[PDB]
Amino acid sequence: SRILLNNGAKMPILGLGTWKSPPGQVTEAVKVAIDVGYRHIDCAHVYQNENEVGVAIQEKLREQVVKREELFIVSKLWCTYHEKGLVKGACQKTLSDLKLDYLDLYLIHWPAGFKPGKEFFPLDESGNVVPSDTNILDTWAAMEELVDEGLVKAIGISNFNHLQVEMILNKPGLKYKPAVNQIECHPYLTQEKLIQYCQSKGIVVTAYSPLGSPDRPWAKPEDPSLLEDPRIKAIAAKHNKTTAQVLIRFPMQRNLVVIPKSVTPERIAENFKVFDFELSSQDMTTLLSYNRNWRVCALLSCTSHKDYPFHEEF
Ligand SMILES: NC(=O)c1ccc[n+]([C@@H]2O[C@H](COP(=O)([O-])OP(=O)(O)OC[C@H]3O[C@@H](n4cnc5c(N)ncnc54)[C@H](OP(=O)(O)O)[C@@H]3O)[C@@H](O)[C@H]2O)c1
Ligand SMILES: O=C(O)Cc1nn(Cc2nc3cc(C(F)(F)F)ccc3s2)c(=O)c2ccccc12
Repeated sequence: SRILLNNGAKMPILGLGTWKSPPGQVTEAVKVAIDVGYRHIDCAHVYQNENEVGVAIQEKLREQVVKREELFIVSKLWCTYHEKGLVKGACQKTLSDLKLDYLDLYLIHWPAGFKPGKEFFPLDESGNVVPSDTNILDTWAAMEELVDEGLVKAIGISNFNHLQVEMILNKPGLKYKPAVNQIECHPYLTQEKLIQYCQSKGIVVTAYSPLGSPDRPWAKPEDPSLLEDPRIKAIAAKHNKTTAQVLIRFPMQRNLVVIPKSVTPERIAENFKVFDFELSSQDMTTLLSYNRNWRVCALLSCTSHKDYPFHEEF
């Protein structure tokens, strides 16, 4: 149920996603998740609900349902806080909202820095994102400091391409290697080269949007839909499992961590019932065959940012 990281800690391979979970619904979602066995929650300041996740964790610690050490809480540094002088503050805001005294894992959410300010997506008058003059290595150095101060137990990255990961690995005077790279991954974006790269470097990969993020705010009717894919439905029926369970089990069998999101109590429970079956070799082969290099998360207004990750092949 857990994978070993480079800091010696164990990370649950199944966690609960919280992007697009509205504040109060998310408090109940986390309480239910904890009750049915989730021990990893994936959070972010930019999801605007960390206080409400915090409420849930606090209450279940209080109810004596779980201990803090049994939980694996992840959050992420948003793009507008990449300046070295803003990182600790950003982390401490997350810690305050989550009502925690440490995070198990803290990620650089995206490799690009954005102009500091109240707005999470600062745009100019023609709709281009406004970058900041920050770079990956300086931001990484600031993340390292959080480990040395005890605010976070591990640090890692998200939406980094292999060249961007290499920049960190090859930093002279590197203090901590990235523990995790959290990237989009599902049957329509199978990430074979980046996953190979990362695993060969002892970096654990977490798959986000494993169900294809049907609630993403920029979905178009014509877009491919994983949960509705009749080929995957047929694989699921064969196992007497739902399509969602097949989609969650798939990355587990590639030695990935996976973080499906739900605020629907029955689905929260359903998505955790994935340790009692196995996809076969043919199933695995078939699911990888559906790759189309189709991305849920890739914001158009950021495509000219110096650090845009997805111009590179991988
Ligand atoms: N690091 C990054 O840049 C990044 C980017 C995107 C996502 N992520 C993380 O990854 C998580 C997962 O990605 P995601 O939120 O994009 O989408 P996802 O987990 O692929 O899909 C969530 C959508 O699927 C629905 N759903 C969940 N379980 C279902 C089931 N059993 N049957 C049918 N529908 C189901 C949910 O509906 P209800 O909630 O209404 O039940 C919601 O609409 C996020 O929440 C976030 O924590 C990280
Ligand atoms: O962020 C999430 O967890 C999900 C996520 N994804 N996207 C697509 C993005 N594409 C990006 C590209 C860059 C870039 F690095 F390329 F500049 C930087 C930042 C982004 S946000 C969003 O637009 C978004 C908006 C609010 C909350 C979460 C998200």
